[PDB]
Amino acid sequence: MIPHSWICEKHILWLKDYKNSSNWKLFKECWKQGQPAVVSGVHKKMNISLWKAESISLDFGDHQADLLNCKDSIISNANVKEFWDGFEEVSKRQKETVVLKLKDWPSGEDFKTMMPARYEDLLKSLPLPEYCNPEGKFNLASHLPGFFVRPDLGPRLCSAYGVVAAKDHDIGTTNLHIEVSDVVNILVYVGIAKGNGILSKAGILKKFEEEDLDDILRKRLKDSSEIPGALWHIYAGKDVDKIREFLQKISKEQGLEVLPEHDPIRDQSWYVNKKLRQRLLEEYGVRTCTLIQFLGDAIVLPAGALHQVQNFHSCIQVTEDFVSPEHLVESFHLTQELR
Ligand SMILES: [Cl-]
Ligand SMILES: [Mn+2]
Repeated sequence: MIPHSWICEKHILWLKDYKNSSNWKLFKECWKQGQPAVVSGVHKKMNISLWKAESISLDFGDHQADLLNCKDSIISNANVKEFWDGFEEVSKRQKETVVLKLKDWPSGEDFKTMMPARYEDLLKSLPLPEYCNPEGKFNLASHLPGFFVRPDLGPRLCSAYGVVAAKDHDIGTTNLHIEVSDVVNILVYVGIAKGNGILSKAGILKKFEEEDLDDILRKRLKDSSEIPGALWHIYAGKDVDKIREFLQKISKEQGLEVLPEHDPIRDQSWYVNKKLRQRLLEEYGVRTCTLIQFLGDAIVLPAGALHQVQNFHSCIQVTEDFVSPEHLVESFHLTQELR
């Protein structure tokens, strides 16, 4: 047997054993319906020390990059060194402190070449390797001619503060967006921030518990060996048009001026907060799947799926693109629309 459960009223397959070599056989049956999957325990496969903030900060801290304020998506005056200093030290953050993100750094070929050991560890550790590994039999990514695949097909590193210190749970560390290709998202480090009156690890666990959760998720949360990092909301790709209309309607309501051809999904300008998700369900019938991503959880999303993320703790995520047959058509079309 293949240990598994379902989360979110059958939308998401939870594969419970990263070591089970037949995971793909069950995944295949759920993927073909456009269901996401999450594989827990991948950090146990990884060289987890390579992915700690202290290690990534030391190895790559001298390179300059833009830091984003997640509240308004305005590039910050902070440098990479100031970003990493504030990763777990709230007092070293600039002011109410800001939620910073170091996005896609490094990414694509630079990831493979500048972090070769981490890239090697990633390849070794990718779950569902039949799909997710470049040499997997169902992965078309390295076989397709160039124009079928996005130009930025690569691994990505994403590091960001949690929103808890700012006490602003209207902030997304990743705004609502659509996935142009199949993708696996792995939480490889969770950092507990300290200072300036921030909620503690335990106060933050209670914050997670106050969310509307599936019973299966509440159980994981009681488990002291699991470290919850980030709150995810995931939407079925079939709901993309309704969500876009909902956001355009909210935009008009708040008097938020827009261009005529205004596409809030493409803009990636929204974090759909609790009150808004409730209105989205009531007014358009669109259901939210809620996931808490724990350290070592790999979330696997098909092309066309939408999601947003809200780090509670400081988090480092590594994502990897792949191209399954199942969603190639959708992926190609979304890829072309990206022009
Ligand atoms: Cl490396
Ligand atoms: Mn994404």
